[PDB]
Order: sequence, then C-alpha cells, then structure tokens
Amino acid sequence: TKALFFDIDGTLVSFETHRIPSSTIEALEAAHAKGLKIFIATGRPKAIINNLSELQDRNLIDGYITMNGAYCFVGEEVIYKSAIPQEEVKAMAAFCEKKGVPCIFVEEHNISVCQPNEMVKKIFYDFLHVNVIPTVSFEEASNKEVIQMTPFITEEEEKEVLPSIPTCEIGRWYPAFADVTAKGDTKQKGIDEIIRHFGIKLEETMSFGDGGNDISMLRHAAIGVAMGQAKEDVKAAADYVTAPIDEDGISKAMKHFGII
Ligand SMILES: [Mg+2]
Ligand SMILES: [Mg+2]
Repeated sequence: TKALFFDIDGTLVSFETHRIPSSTIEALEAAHAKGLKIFIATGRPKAIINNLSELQDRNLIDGYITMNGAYCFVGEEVIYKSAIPQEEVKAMAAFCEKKGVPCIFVEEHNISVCQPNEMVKKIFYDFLHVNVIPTVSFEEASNKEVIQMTPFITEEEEKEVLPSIPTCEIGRWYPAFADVTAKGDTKQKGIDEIIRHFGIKLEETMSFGDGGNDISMLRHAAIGVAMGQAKEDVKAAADYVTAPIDEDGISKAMKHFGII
C-alpha cells in the first residue's frame, strides 16, 4: 500500500467528541515516516474543512479530495475540478424553492446558502462550528458555475428530484441532506486523479470511510476499510470492517494490514 485515503467526519474526526483520536494521529505519523502518502477524501468543500488542524499542523496530508471528488488539489495546485450541468443546477434550485427547503451552492471561491433554516444553523454552526455561510436567492446562486450543491432533502424527497438531475452523483451519509455533483464525480474519481500525479497504482491504494458517499471509494480502492459504526451497506462495500472510530478503528486497521 502506498496511498491512504481518509474520509473526515466519522473516520478521522469523531462525531461524538469532535476530535481525532490520539491513536489515529500516531498511526498517520507512523505511516507518514514509512513513506505512505496520506490523502483526505471528503464531501466537505475546502472552505469548511475546519477540523483537521492537528494533521495540517503536522503537515501529514499530501493532498486533498474535496466535494466528493469534484475539487482536488495537491499543495497549491488544483489537479481536478468540475462543475454541475447548469440545467441541473437550475432544476435542483427550482425543486428546493418549491419544497421550501435549504440548499447550499458551492463554487470554487464562494459558498452560499439558499433559504437557510434551523437545520442549517444547528448542524453546521452549533454542531460543526462552521463559519456562517452567506445567504443568497435561489436565482442568484443557480446562475454561477456550481461545483457541488447540498440540498437539505430527505431520502424520499430525493426520489422526487432525481428525475430532474438525471446525470448527477448523489452522496449521502446523513438523513437530512445530500451532496450532489456532476456525472462521475465521487471519491473514487478523486482517488484516480490523485494517484496519477504520484505514479501510484490503483492496486497500491487503501481507503477508509463510514458513510454512503464512501461506498464508491471503498469498492474502488485495492483495500477498502469501513469504520465499525458504519451502516451495513457501507460495510458491505468494504474488504475489511475495523472497530468503531472511538475504539481506535483507524490504528487497528492499519496495524491489521501491517502498514505500521
Ligand atoms: Mg463520513
Ligand atoms: Mg475495494
């Protein structure tokens, strides 16, 4: 194994404590010293990655896959970025508008929210301490080149709009919102973009995840690891199920594979 891909929330950072376990930091320091490249693979836009300062201050991250693979970069170099078909951006906007539900629209250098409600303030601010996202109208947000949109819709509502965003990927790990990206843009695409830059082969990758939006990279990586507390469809997509995050699941999996 030469490249490791880690989802953030529920894989590196505990939803319960909001911290990265000490054994995870120790395991990544050991893998780093042995030459393994360590990559983040998150549905979060770079703008709101505010919980990795411990890995970042240790300079342990070699590259970032953000917005579920639609925005990837290594250092200061953007190696891959896509945008959602404008008509599908308009369709989702129209849908959220009709339904009276919030929706975040993320651009390369801007992030906005349309019709924010308590679910938005609670989840992103009170819970994840994310910076207040500026409010804008559905009309304005959907006139920009959007890399990822995050409608706060349930799985049932989702079924309602699928028909109007026919080529988009939808990744969901929570019942209250999903991340929508262009055709083919999932963490699996992010792995491919990243490894090409380092001359690393797919058979030399390992991914770690706990959510629905991790299923494609768990299947795609040579070895996929699901966190012990992930739902069963996430575990079924993996080659190995490790312990829950707060039971040293990352360090245990890495030890089990002989990486450290
Ligand atoms: Mg997660
Ligand atoms: Mg696999």
